[PDB]
Amino acid sequence: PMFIVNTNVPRASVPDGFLSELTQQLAQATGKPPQYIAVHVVPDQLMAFGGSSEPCALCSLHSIGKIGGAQNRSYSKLLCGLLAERLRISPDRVYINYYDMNAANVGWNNSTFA
Amino acid sequence: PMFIVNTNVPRASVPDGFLSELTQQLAQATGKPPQYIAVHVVPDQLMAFGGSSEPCALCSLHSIGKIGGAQNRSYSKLLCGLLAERLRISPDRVYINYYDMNAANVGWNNSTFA
Amino acid sequence: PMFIVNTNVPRASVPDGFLSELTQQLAQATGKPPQYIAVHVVPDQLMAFGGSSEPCALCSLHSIGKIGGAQNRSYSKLLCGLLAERLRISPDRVYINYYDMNAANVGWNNSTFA
Ligand SMILES: *C(=S)NCc1ccccc1
Ligand SMILES: *C(=S)NCc1ccccc1
Ligand SMILES: *C(=S)NCc1ccccc1
Repeated sequence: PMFIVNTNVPRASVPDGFLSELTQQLAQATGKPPQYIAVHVVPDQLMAFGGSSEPCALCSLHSIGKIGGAQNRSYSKLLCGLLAERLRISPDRVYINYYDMNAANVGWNNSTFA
Repeated sequence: PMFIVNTNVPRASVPDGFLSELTQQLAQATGKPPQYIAVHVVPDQLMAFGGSSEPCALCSLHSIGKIGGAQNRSYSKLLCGLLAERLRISPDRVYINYYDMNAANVGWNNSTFA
Repeated sequence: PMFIVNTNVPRASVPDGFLSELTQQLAQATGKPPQYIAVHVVPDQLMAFGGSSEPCALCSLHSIGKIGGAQNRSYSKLLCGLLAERLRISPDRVYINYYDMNAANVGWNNSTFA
């Protein structure tokens, strides 16, 4: 999996270790070794949620398979919890777009995963 | 809907009430309460359109349903309009990727909209 | 084609002419008129790949058709080579998401491409 967070929360409010924690928690959650996992956090965004400039986050999680009803509910609990715990972002001000990618549509190391 | 703008237009060139106007114009456009509308503007971007570095925008609109031929035509007229007027980007230098998301693939509030 | 690269490489390490080279090279590789090609580079990102903060990149390539098995392998080799040459990013620290967009779902010039 690769996971991207865009948030209006200031860089300084992103606690040390947060990328490793994302990397670790997603490894566990998806069942994939941590060497495959990309994580990307973008603070200080100019964004709004429901007209409010209170803290929020717009996210995406890409995965080849392992995408579905129950699984995505389980990810959302997990990631929202992390965003609430570490960045003080309320889960009802979080969106996470989930993408089930086909292996041939994901590039890596001069090729694709197909 | 959620709507993201990425652009090479300077930050000080984005009007103060732009997020709200995006929020409000989209809520009217899509019939969705504003409370659900997320907006996101990313200025000062290193980007080029047609080999050119004059102002441009790369955008996306994610929505659960409410995506398709006429609606997307209408959204583009609406959104290009706003980018034309407020950010003074020409419409033939704007891309807008539309995404019809399944409710099960959008995380919010420790679950999904499924 | 529109191509976006996010990377933890510092802005000063992005060489002069890189966007033009990407436009040019994407134009060559897709045969598509360069006037419609969009490129977008985002340096200094806070990101990790395999748990590591060594140079990496997360990218996307949107296109209306001309997305497929061999083509994507060809794009990956082209694009990873550029990122290796120009930004000194190892190709095994690069993800590229490929998207075959429907024309009805791509907004441009107050309309869509349908
Ligand atoms: C986890 S192993 N992610 C690999 C991946 C999947 C989909 C898109 C990009 C990267
Ligand atoms: C408008 S009600 N957008 C809600 C939404 C749709 C798709 C993805 C994130 C959020
Ligand atoms: C290359 S000609 N890209 C045009 C395009 C396709 C899909 C989405 C945005 C732009």
